[PDB]
Amino acid sequence: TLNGGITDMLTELANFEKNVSQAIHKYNAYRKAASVIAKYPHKIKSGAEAKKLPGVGTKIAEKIDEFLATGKLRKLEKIRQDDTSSSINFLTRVSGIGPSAARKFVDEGIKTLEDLRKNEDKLNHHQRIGLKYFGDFEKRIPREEMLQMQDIVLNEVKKVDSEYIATVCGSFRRGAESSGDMDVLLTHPSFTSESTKQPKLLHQVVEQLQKVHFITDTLSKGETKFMGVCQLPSKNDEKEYPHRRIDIRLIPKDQYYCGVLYFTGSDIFNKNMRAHALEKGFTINEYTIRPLGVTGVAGEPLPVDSEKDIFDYIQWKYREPKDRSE
DNA sequence: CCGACCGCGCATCAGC
DNA sequence: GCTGATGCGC
DNA sequence: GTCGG
Ligand SMILES: Nc1nc2c(ncn2[C@H]2C[C@H](O)[C@@H](COP(=O)(O)OP(=O)(O)[C@H](F)P(=O)(O)O)O2)c(=O)[nH]1
Ligand SMILES: [Cl-]
Ligand SMILES: [Cl-]
Ligand SMILES: [Cl-]
Ligand SMILES: [Cl-]
Ligand SMILES: [Cl-]
Ligand SMILES: [Mg+2]
Ligand code: NA
Ligand code: NA
Ligand code: NA
Repeated sequence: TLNGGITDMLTELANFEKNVSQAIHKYNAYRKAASVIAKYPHKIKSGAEAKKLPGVGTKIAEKIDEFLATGKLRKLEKIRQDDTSSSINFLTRVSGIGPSAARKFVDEGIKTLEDLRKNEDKLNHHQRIGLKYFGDFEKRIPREEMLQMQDIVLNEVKKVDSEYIATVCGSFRRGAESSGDMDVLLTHPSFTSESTKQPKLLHQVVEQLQKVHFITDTLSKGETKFMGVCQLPSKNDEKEYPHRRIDIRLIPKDQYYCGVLYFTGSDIFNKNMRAHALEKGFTINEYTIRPLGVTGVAGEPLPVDSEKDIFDYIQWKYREPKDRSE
């Protein structure tokens, strides 16, 4: 937070471009800038100093001067004053409601928490659950609770089949003292890039977790990706914990490393690394790293036996999880 | 300039 | 039913 | 909104 004022401003701007303007590239532009600046080990003294960093162009440079000078940005002040932008921004905070749905709702006169509640009829399943736990999903999860959640998940998975391997990724794997949710990578020997010898692999796990009342709701669920809600069990007479978002990703056992690299993130770190890969002539997804041919087409998967091998391919020194928080 | 900006699973819809 | 595009999210 | 060729 050495330059918290600036990164917050930029993040607010990114959110604006994304939710209201629906200008995803501008959104990422602001995010990257915010990211490179949050990483800057100095208290920025001017937009010019900031422009030296890659990702900070002329536009952001001027805004940083305005911010440093007056402690604010007129562009944002006006944005906050605009009722439609504010309503749209607010609705996009409900899981399941994106820029389009948000603007649509606002067009229908549905602009507040109260409006959503008296209009469940107009929401799809995901949006419905997102509204239900609106407040809870806003809360952070202390690492202490992430540790309790981890323990339940690994043990419950073990009970279903001893060969399952569940790895908690996301900010948790990066050493964060608090996480926005829980991310679980799952593998089983019977499921490889080569074949699927057992059906319902992800289902059995989800099922077991619902059985012990850890998983409470489902936002979306497929053969390899579960997106839902969970809650730690509370003791007698004590207030129950907030409900939490949980994502479970089943990846081919032989593609673990690409999978854990992907799920560990951060999201921006992934974007930068994938972008660098391309420049180096490779393409990286959660399953493999493949070279790009002369035609610019993905070739066959390259051999990977550790997260480091992926880093070596694109000529990047290895970065531990804790240093990938961009 | 000007195009590139990561890559993909699930839910939903239109069009057949 | 299917396929493909879109929205949304990670 | 920013960057590289
Ligand atoms: N390539 C790519 N990868 C993405 C993207 N979004 C999320 N990811 C990856 C990396 C996250 O760590 C991981 C989990 O997604 P996440 O949204 O839970 O992020 P996270 O790192 O856990 C956050 F810090 P928190 O949840 O604690 O607030 O999913 C994306 O847009 N592109
Ligand atoms: Cl854009
Ligand atoms: Cl401001
Ligand atoms: Cl791998
Ligand atoms: Cl692949
Ligand atoms: Cl680490
Ligand atoms: Mg997470
Ligand atoms: Na710059
Ligand atoms: Na949302
Ligand atoms: Na998540």
